[PDB]
Amino acid sequence: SVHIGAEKGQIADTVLLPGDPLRAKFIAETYLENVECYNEVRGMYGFTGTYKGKKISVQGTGMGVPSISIYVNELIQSYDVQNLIRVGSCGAIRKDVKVRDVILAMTSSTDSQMNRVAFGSVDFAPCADFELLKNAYDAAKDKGVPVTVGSVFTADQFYNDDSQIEKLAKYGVLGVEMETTALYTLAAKHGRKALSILTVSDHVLTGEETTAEERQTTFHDMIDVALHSVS
Amino acid sequence: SVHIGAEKGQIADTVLLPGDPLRAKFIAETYLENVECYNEVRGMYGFTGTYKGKKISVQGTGMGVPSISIYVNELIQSYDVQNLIRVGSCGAIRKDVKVRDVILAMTSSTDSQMNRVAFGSVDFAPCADFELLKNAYDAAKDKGVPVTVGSVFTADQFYNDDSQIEKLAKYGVLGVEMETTALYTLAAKHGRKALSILTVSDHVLTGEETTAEERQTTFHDMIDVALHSVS
Amino acid sequence: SVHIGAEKGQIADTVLLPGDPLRAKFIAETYLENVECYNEVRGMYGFTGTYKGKKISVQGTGMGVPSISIYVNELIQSYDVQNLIRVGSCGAIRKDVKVRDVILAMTSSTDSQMNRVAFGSVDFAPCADFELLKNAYDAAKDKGVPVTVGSVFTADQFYNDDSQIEKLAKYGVLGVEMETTALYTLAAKHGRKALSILTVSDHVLTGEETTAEERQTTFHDMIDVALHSVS
Amino acid sequence: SVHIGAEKGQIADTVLLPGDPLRAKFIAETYLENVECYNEVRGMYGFTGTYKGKKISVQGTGMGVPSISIYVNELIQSYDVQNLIRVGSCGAIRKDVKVRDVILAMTSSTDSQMNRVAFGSVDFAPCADFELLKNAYDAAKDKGVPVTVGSVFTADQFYNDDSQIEKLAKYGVLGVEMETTALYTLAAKHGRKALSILTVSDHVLTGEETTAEERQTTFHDMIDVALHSVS
Amino acid sequence: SVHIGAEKGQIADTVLLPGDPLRAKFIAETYLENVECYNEVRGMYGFTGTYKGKKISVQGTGMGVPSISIYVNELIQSYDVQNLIRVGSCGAIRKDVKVRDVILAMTSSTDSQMNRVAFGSVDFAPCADFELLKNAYDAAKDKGVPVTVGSVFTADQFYNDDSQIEKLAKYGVLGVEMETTALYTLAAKHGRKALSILTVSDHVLTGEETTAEERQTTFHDMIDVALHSVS
Amino acid sequence: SVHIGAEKGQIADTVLLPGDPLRAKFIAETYLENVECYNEVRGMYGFTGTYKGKKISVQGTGMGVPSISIYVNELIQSYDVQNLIRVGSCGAIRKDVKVRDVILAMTSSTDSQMNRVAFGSVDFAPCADFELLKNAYDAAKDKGVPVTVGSVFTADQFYNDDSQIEKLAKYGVLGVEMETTALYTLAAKHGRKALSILTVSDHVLTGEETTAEERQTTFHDMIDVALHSVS
Ligand code: HPA
Ligand code: HPA
Ligand code: HPA
Ligand code: HPA
Ligand code: HPA
Ligand code: HPA
Ligand SMILES: [Cl-]
Ligand SMILES: [Cl-]
Ligand SMILES: [Cl-]
Ligand SMILES: [Cl-]
Ligand SMILES: [Cl-]
Ligand SMILES: [Cl-]
Ligand SMILES: [Cl-]
Ligand SMILES: [Cl-]
Ligand SMILES: [Cl-]
Ligand SMILES: [Cl-]
Ligand SMILES: [Cl-]
Ligand SMILES: [Cl-]
Ligand SMILES: [Cl-]
Ligand SMILES: [Cl-]
Ligand SMILES: [Cl-]
Ligand SMILES: [Cl-]
Ligand SMILES: [Cl-]
Ligand SMILES: [Cl-]
Repeated sequence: SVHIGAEKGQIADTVLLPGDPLRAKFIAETYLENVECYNEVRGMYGFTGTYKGKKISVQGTGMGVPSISIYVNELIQSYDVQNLIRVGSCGAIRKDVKVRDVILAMTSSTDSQMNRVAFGSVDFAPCADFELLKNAYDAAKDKGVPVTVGSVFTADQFYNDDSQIEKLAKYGVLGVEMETTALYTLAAKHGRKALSILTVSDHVLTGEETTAEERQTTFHDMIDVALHSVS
Repeated sequence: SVHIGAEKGQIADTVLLPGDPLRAKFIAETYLENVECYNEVRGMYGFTGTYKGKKISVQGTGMGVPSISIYVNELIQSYDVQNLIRVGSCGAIRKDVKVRDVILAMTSSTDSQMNRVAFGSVDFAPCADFELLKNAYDAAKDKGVPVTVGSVFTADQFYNDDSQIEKLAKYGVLGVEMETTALYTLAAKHGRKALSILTVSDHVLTGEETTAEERQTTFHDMIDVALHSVS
Repeated sequence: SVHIGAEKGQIADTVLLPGDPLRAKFIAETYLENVECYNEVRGMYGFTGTYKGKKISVQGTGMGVPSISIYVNELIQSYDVQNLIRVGSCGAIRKDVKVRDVILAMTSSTDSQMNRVAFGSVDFAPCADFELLKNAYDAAKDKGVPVTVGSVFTADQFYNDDSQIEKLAKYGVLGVEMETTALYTLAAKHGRKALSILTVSDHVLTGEETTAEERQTTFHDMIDVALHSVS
Repeated sequence: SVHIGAEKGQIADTVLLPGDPLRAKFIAETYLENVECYNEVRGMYGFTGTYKGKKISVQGTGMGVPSISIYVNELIQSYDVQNLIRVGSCGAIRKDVKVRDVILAMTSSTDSQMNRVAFGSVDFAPCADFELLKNAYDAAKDKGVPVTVGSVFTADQFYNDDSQIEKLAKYGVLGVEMETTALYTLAAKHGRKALSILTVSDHVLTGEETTAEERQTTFHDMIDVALHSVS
Repeated sequence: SVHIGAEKGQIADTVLLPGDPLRAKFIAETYLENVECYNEVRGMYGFTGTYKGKKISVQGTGMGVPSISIYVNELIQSYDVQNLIRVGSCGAIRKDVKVRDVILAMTSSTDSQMNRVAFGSVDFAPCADFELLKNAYDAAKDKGVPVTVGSVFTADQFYNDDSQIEKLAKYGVLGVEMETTALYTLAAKHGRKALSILTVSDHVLTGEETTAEERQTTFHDMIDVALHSVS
Repeated sequence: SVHIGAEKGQIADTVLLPGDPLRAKFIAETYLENVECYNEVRGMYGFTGTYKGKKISVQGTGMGVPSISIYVNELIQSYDVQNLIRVGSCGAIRKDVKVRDVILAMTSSTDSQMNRVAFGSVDFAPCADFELLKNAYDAAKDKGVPVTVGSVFTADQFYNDDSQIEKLAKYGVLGVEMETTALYTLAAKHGRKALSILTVSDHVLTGEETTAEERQTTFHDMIDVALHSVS
């Protein structure tokens, strides 16, 4: 593919998708055995290794619909990837969304025009693969990892003067990130399975930051859920 | 409320929501003990009775976003209803959606303008209550009822010259109905729990009709899931 | 048709269209001779009888664009109906619209997406059949029934947090209902004649309700205009 | 006003509004007594004279929503004009619209964004003043002038590569012009009375032109209706 | 063409485009030798003469996207015009835009729907011909004419209750007029060269008017730039 | 700032903005003296060094409106950056755009919803800083670097099933990239100066690729123009 420098078979059937390529490196080195880096193009690293003797890949996506759309499209179309699991963070937009909660996104709202480009007057509601979601849910429940299932907002503007997150929160939306709508829409359009698993990095509306310790803990829980759901 | 002639306490915390008021009558009389009809306004019947000694109501909604929106808003705001379960049918738009499958909607797409009216440039993705969905899922799995979890399309025009169901099917959408987006959006906006459970009445694209026997069978499975999930 | 259980010839060339199927029953029994009920599907009753020896039908439509669209499409396409006259009520949105006024809608505005679905960037302005409107107008004038001719708003949300009726009233719009845009657009698309005749059930902005006596009186005037215009 | 060089009282309560300022001159000189030109700014002539001893003004508007909007706004706001009657032509878009027919517009569709600018998700349907329309209708009928009442399309692009007039014609729309939506919307927003009366200059879809004789004849009928309706 | 009464070769390769046809007359008579009026249709005058022995035409456009679109389309398609230079005025919307500044528009924003009609979900950004712009820029700089290069707003409503000029000014937009988007889009679509050169007639937000002397001076500078850039 | 790990004064007044952080490293090391890396967050490298004794920074932006928007907003708001020069590539969409041409973007079209989010019914046309553009233009002309000035398309979807680049090319648009609209809109909103300078990496419509040698050559020309314009 244009943006990924891998050879055939170098990428696994299951790919984890952090936004930050340095977090892709961290995940692969920390969690997987026998790791190879299959991509260095643009420094958007991708790695493959094994978890309990099963091949797992980890590919950074960058930030925003347009950047993840590139990687997801190439993974699916050039590398025949079957399962695509974003592992990332979001800003919580409700008080009931706790800093320790691991979020499994059933769907996502968005201000990206990517679906109105395709559908015009239709509001397309992207949808997580239920089999992936349920496995992740079971995995959290089994260990007692606090988990919340609901929807998120996929934003184009991290700094948005016209943000509607107040209203989104009142409609039940849990948090704001910049990737999910693209991942869920593209995977579904190609008959692949996708899921986004998210930690909470702060509460956007109260400005209240999560501590470095809290983040390390939730990150490990997210990765454990991602992996465990998958073996 | 304006459209429902009930007194306080006459409607249960849990309401099943068929589109057809005559199917509301059928459900209440067939499945519940000690049934009272609490509403006859516009002939949109609503009933309350018990299932295993727990109060359950059944309220017809009519067809279309605008009609269900009336009933859902009044149930929530005037009767403090907590759990709202549409039990209805849809036209399947994919071959892999089988006539015996009971559909649990995680979300719904729509050509209704109801959310663009509220959100403008935002695509709002409605979201089922996961607790209700998982209970329904468990209930089906427990008995071996075939069940499929994914998304549906909420249509304004049953006869639509500009239908995009071809494209919707390619994006993974399972079927087309006329209520879900409204139910999920309104329940969520008011902090209530909603779920839509759907049988398949035909395949819209092949014109192939489900038999009367097939429909009777799936209808009973839907109601059993609706109830069982709830006790 | 899918939603109407009639046989050919059972429905007249001229059909009155109340929203409430129980009001369809009331109209047919009260005004017409030799009445037969040709439809009981979903309890959305339809009747045919005679008025001065001329066949007239009366078909409930339900509430909302999507519900009337079903009945209108089936009446036109399966039953070759020629004249379609909604007889209903609306909430007045101006002080100069009096509680006794019978409204004849020349056109209707809407927040339904049904026409943007068909036309995209075009604002489609639906249009009453002038021959039907003028006959109704003449009929009112002949008896001294107060009558106002202008436009209405066809709303998707009876309970609308984002209502623009304040601004609509300033642009001259008389009142808000939930059917007209669909009736006028569908009839015109198929070369049939349509008209909506409306009473005033309240003033939405002042909350001021019309009395039961006032409503009985205006209802009879509406029906008299509907009929008289037609014989 | 900014664009009209008249003094107070120089413009009548009733103004005829041709698009072409040279046709304004023709109308005033040909039909009215004791004519004064009250405006020469931009050569968009405006005249006042009498018809049967009643003051009538005639003001050119130019072509397009934006140009008529200027003149209509200034006439209403600076000159307290009460009745505004466009007298113009249109391209017929249906075969049943005959070259001799004088069109009275009940409403107009448009691809101008002027109402979406004000109303967003609402389709605003402009509405002729029924009193003006009925007088014009009566006036034609009295003399046997062929007259058709229905809707027109207000176009921004005389040369439109993306024209939807085919579809508009199927929905019953009679013809295409470039002014009506603005006139009807602005007059209504300010509590004034407006009407558009139109001749047919050609059939857009067949390219078939009306003869110079046909045009002279229809023009005189239009003006006669405009005037007669008004005295 | 339909709206221009000229014969072939009567219009030059280069046409100046004032909005006001009386200003077209003024420009031609004041600046050019051996002038002929080639168009009197609708009193939208067009003239051709010579400037330093080179043929130059001057064509009024009227006000608004729809009116200039007519003239520009006919000039290009029927008269094979190569260079199209609007010479007009605008209302400044920023304090830093001085009354003596001559504006060269690189692009224009708009509330016209003309490009959404063609492109739907795409924001089309029109673009001046850089060769024309640079020549005009050089011409001003050579003589010391104060000149500002940036963008303008093409408005449909001179009187706009929903104006966003406050926000437009904060994004750097210099002023508001009613023609540029159309000129730049149409010229580009047909492979011709266009440029808009504008004087400042007032500051819209402070209501502060430019004096008649200031306007005479800037007008002459605009015309000098238009001409000089061209010889 | 959240995404950039620099201290105050570490970033220059002038920042070059390649999409690829590895190209930021290449540029800084190859062209500048006394280079320090001020940012390693997410591996989106930023460097500062000197060019002819003047401080210049080079900051990778990532791909897509949302990713560059992050970096541009933080550069402006936290580091008081004055001049922002994207140096990147695009896919040419016209035959007349040659592989050796260096493109200076006056404006950009887009399918991003970022401006409709802010402006609704307004098409916002972003605008390059003319002073930056003219300096870059002069710099190319001085050395004989082939240079083309016009507009580009800022795309959200590198792989777009609904691409309108065919039509965009006919309207004169030169090429497609994924950043410019954001850079130009954000810089302008904050009173900073921006310009995008682009090489051609291929012709999207013919699939014809530029050679590695051609790309090395054009890249050096782009950087030379970027720098020279600036000293
Ligand atoms: O406000 C934000 N916008 C987008 N993504 C985010 N992730 C955390 N906060 C945000
Ligand atoms: O085509 C349809 N449209 C809406 N609802 C439906 N339910 C079954 N078929 C349909
Ligand atoms: O507010 C309303 N909305 C829609 N229809 C109505 N009919 C009376 N009031 C209303
Ligand atoms: O095609 C046209 N467009 C707009 N107005 C018209 N008037 C006659 N023909 C037309
Ligand atoms: O406010 C205005 N709108 C449009 N054009 C203008 N030219 C000067 N002022 C204006
Ligand atoms: O097709 C493309 N899309 C976006 N950016 C690009 N840069 C080169 N080609 C492309
Ligand atoms: Cl494996
Ligand atoms: Cl992330
Ligand atoms: Cl946001
Ligand atoms: Cl109970
Ligand atoms: Cl149903
Ligand atoms: Cl549909
Ligand atoms: Cl009969
Ligand atoms: Cl009704
Ligand atoms: Cl409303
Ligand atoms: Cl008088
Ligand atoms: Cl006209
Ligand atoms: Cl058109
Ligand atoms: Cl010459
Ligand atoms: Cl002008
Ligand atoms: Cl404006
Ligand atoms: Cl320095
Ligand atoms: Cl790049
Ligand atoms: Cl594209």
